[PDB]
Amino acid sequence: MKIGVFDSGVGGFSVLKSLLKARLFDEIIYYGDSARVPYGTKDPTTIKQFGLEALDFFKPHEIELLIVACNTASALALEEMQKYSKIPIVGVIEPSILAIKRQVEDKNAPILVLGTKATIQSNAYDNALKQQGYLNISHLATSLFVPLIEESILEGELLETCMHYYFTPLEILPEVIILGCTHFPLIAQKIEGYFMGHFALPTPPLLIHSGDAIVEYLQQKYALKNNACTFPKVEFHASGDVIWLERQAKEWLKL
Amino acid sequence: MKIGVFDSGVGGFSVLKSLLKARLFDEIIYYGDSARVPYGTKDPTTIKQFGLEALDFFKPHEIELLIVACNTASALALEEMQKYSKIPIVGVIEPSILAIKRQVEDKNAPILVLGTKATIQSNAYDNALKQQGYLNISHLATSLFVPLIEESILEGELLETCMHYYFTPLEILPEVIILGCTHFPLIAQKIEGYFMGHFALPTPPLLIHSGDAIVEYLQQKYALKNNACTFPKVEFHASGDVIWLERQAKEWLK
Ligand SMILES: OC1CN(C2=Nc3ccccc3C(c3ccccc3)=N[C@@H]2c2cccs2)C1
Ligand SMILES: N[C@H](CCC(=O)O)C(=O)O
Ligand SMILES: N[C@H](CCC(=O)O)C(=O)O
Repeated sequence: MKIGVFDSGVGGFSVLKSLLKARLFDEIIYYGDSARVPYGTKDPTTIKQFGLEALDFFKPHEIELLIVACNTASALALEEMQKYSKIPIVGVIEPSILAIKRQVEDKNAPILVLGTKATIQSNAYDNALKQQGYLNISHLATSLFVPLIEESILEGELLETCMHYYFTPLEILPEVIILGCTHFPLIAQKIEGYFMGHFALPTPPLLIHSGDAIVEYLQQKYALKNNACTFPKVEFHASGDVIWLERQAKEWLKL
Repeated sequence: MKIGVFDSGVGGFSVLKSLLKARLFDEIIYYGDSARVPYGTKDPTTIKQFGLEALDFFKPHEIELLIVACNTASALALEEMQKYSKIPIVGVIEPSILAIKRQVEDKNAPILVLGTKATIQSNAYDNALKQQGYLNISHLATSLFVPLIEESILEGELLETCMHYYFTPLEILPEVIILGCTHFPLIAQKIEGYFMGHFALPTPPLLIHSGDAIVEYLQQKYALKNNACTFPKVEFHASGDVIWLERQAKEWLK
């Protein structure tokens, strides 16, 4: 099975890491729009067009399924992309809602959604959660986490201060935190550590990882493919420098 | 005179602000490539291609001069753009060198260049300064200042921590700091304050503002008096949502 994975840049590698572990797909065509990243700071019209242009990229590749690894593109462009695609397109938002339903029994559990400005502005998560009966949802655009993570600021005073900046105004302590952005898994332990330290919690809030949630969805849509692939072929493509993009895979994938 | 101003996004508004104050031009066409910003985190070939495409944008506008307000495009793309342009293109690097020549008599004065990653890696400032005999040049890509400033984080603990992050390893106290990025004028006083606080200075280092340096250059080159329109015709264009761009202009120009 040959698939595509689309992201604004290298963030999509956090989804790719999950995909690789699932051993579902024999061939993966990765495309990161690294000339135009970030998407999260930009507007619905721009991101929609970016999503359609991604469809054009994948045409000659004869993929069977397209994964939109980007939470921003999932929130803003997925519906438009599905309108103009014959293949299934799967984004990272809906599978996370499904993961919530499996992991969060109490409809009143406080859930906090973290994402880019565009993702949070869309209310994609809030709407889908409300539709599933969840009553206690907060959201926060933790925009600066993205550039910090791009700069490998994954610990230390600057990361702590940035987390404190965004989290300090929170009205409700979350029991569940959705990592609604490709980059956030890289600081998941730090986020857990923030809440435990600041609120004297012996264990952290439950974190939802977009890559693991999409994998859980795919593992049952393509059940015949579980553990099918001994070692996948992966092609790396970028609109920016493709060596720059591929170079980052080692870190993100823990190669 | 009708001119164009090119930037990656809204940062160019710090140059536009200088330009408007100087009353040099009757008409200004501003274009911010806000669908693709930042340029600073990307590679030379991509940035060069961005610069070439910006020329296409201005073609129907029949401008007489193109200003490249972006320090990143100036450092990486200016030479390529000039190669494909029939009109003069002026960037923000060379005018700042000329300002330093005027203002910094001591060739061994410690100069610190701040810029995006791409700008700093290009060594465009270092090379130009060495060419003019300056011997004591330091450089620092203060990359995260850009997103902080985009988010209007112009004060407080986050900014202070970020400045500390970049400035603490410095072994030479600068006499001159080049604000080698469109965004940096918006934290100029905070940068001044950091060095005075942390290095125990009665006076801050001299800060070189790219917008002010290009104004000085343009007046001399075109023999301009500060007597064009107080309120010129200004058009705003963007590759992203132009309403979003203009909304920000209102904040940066104030
Ligand atoms: O190296 C680091 C520097 N950097 C970024 N800086 C800029 C520069 C101009 C406009 C936007 C951004 C944002 C951003 C701005 C405001 C709020 C949130 C983000 N993130 C990019 C990014 C580049 C790649 C991913 S994010 C990455
Ligand atoms: N891939 C984006 C993060 C980087 C960007 O803003 O493009 C997301 O998951 O929201
Ligand atoms: N205009 C850019 C800053 C924003 C960007 O990285 O594109 C510069 O002056 O370097």
